[PDB]
Amino acid sequence: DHQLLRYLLDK
Amino acid sequence: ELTPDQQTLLHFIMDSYNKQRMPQEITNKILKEEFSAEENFLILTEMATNHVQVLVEFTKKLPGFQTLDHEDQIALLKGSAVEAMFLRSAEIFNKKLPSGHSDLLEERIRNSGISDEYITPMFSFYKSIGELKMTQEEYALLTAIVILSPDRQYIKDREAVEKLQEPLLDVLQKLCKIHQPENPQHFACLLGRLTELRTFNHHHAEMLMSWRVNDHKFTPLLCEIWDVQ
Ligand SMILES: CC(C)c1onc(-c2c(Cl)cccc2Cl)c1COc1ccc(-c2ccc3c(C(=O)O)csc3c2)cc1
Repeated sequence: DHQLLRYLLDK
Repeated sequence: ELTPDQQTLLHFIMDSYNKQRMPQEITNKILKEEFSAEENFLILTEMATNHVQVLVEFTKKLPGFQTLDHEDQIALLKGSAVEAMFLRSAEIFNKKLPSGHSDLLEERIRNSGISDEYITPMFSFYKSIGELKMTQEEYALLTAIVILSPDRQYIKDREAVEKLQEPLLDVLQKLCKIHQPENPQHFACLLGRLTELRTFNHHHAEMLMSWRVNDHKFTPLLCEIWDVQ
C-alpha cells in the first residue's frame, strides 16, 4: 500500500 | 536572538525552500493554454501532481525527517500535502511570483468545477494571509511546521515528531522578536494560519468528491496522497 510515496522517499 | 544551531537550521531550510523545483515548461501552461472549465482543471491537476513531488523532496531535506518511523513518514505527507499546497499558492497570489502567473492561476481556480462554498473562504484566506506581508522566511518555516505537525490522524510516535517541530517554532519566534519588535503579536498571527489551514483540509475532501462524481481524473500520485479510492 502507498507505494509511490515510498518510492519517492527512497529515491 | 540568533543562536548558532538556529542560524544553521534556517539556511539549510531556506536552501531547500529555494531549490527551484517546479519546471518552467510545466508552470508556463497556466499562461498559454486555453481557458475552459476542463483545461483549467487539467492544468491545476498537473501543477498539484508536480508539487506533490516538490514537497516530498523538500520534506526529505528537512532535518531529522529520515530518522522517523517509515509508517509515520507517510502519515505526515498525507496529512500535510494539502496545507502545504494552500501555502505555496498563497505565496503565488500574495508576493505575485512570476512562475505562478497569479491572475491567470486565479482565473483557472475560479473556473474549474469548484463550488462557491469553497471559493469564497479560499480567496478570503488568500486575501487575509497576504495582508500580513509575510517574508519568504516566514513562508518556508510555516511549511516545514505544517508538514511536521504531530496532531495529524493515524500518527503513531507523536513525541518524535514534536521533537523535530519544536526547533522551528522556536526559530520562527526569534525571527519575529528580531525583525518585528514593533508588534510581538506577529508570531501568533503566523501560527493562527495553521488552524485556518486545518479548516480547509477538512473541507478539501468534499471538493474531491464533487470532482470524482463528475468523472474527473487526478493522477496516481494525488490519489495515493489523498486516499482517492
Ligand atoms: C486541481 C486539483 C489537483 C486541486 O485540488 N485542490 C487544489 C488546491 C486548490 Cl484549488 C487550492 C489550494 C490548494 C489545493 Cl491542493 C488543487 C490544485 O492545487 C495546486 C497545487 C499546486 C499549485 C502550485 C504550486 C507551486 C507552483 C509554483 C512554484 O512552486 O514556483 C509555480 S506555479 C505553482 C502551482 C497550484 C495549485
